[PDB]
Amino acid sequence: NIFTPIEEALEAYKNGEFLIVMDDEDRENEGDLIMAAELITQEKMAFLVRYSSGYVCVPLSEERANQLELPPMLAGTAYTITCDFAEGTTTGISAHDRALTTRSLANPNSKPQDFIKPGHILPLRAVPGLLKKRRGHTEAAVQLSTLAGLQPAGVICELVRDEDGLMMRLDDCIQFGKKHGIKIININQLVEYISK
Amino acid sequence: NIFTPIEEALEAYKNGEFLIVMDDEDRENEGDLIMAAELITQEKMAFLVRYSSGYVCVPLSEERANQLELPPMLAGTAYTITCDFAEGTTTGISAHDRALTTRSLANPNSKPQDFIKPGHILPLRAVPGLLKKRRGHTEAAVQLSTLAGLQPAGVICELVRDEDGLMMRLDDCIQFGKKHGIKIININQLVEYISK
Ligand SMILES: O=C(CO)[C@H](O)[C@H](O)COP(=O)(O)O
Ligand SMILES: O=C(CO)[C@H](O)[C@H](O)COP(=O)(O)O
Repeated sequence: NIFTPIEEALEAYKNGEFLIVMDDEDRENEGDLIMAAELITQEKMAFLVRYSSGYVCVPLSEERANQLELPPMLAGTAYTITCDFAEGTTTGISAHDRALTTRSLANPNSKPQDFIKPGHILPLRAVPGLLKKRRGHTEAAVQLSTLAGLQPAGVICELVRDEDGLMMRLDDCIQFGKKHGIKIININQLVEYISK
Repeated sequence: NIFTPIEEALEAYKNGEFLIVMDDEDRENEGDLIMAAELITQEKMAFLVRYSSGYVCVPLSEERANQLELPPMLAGTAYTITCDFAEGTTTGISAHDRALTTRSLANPNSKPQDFIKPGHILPLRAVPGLLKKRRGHTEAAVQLSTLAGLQPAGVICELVRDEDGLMMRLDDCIQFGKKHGIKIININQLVEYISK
């Protein structure tokens, strides 16, 4: 009565919807908004920033990050050097620009020289094996996109309360999901699905 | 009737208030919230994140960044590798943690080893000479802290509209300043003050 079955969640994700993702069923877990990188629009990025910490990250597989020449920031959340997609962006930080950069990171046709570094988007490197190797939200994002038949790239950010800026625990996430019509799932639920 | 005189603005800044900073008087400029790094509290960081892009940056002088061993992210906005103050933080992204890290970056007693890299705060390197060399918001932040007799460190983020996520131009910034009791100034105005 709280979490959406994975297969229904995958269709919503496939249809460009966000999913609220928790680690497991614990009430003290803090929620994250996650959606397909290739499907995030200016409006959806505006939504993500409005209700989150604003430290928007874009999980990519290590193979894809290597292809785009996005090395670890430092030669626990594997940040790569930040970036902006050059063509079509100005300030880089706008909802329009961050959305374009995110879709560009997912686009199979994008090339290393298409991006400016540093930038305003934080790409993350998901480990090979995804959730079977590391149960992080980074691996969850790429796993969701993979299961959805989309490019192995996602975009995420932490939900925050408007009242005091505290991260949203399960109860508030359930309220947020009902108010905005967003389904909720948890990583353990996802691991169970891909394991049997 | 729009911009606050610099000396009055400095007293507000010295008193831990934010200042809305524009490049000059143009109505098309987008506004930034800027305040002293050493004075940002959990509540003030929550406020900043709530009404901004969330990509919170911490302007520091190049000399201070060198002392803290925060090299340029890559060898335009001069980002250094990101960081979190180790002691007292957990998730690093929380208003509490980002505020603590920010105050720590300003604290002259902080040491290189006190921080974990990468992190959730984006330090910026202000060029020597500040606003007389580069009229960026980075230099403006450090300049304000310097003129206020505080540590050469500031914290900033771009104001964004709740309705559509678009950055706040002058008109909206004036409305924001009046609604929240925050003074507005512009960089050209600051350059005039430090010159002559
Ligand atoms: O979701 C998050 C924190 O909860 C953030 O997006 C983080 O940058 C990536 O998460 P993780 O380190 O679990 O892969
Ligand atoms: O203020 C800003 C947007 O304008 C940002 O905080 C930026 O990181 C610093 O700006 P600048 O490159 O002008 O020093």
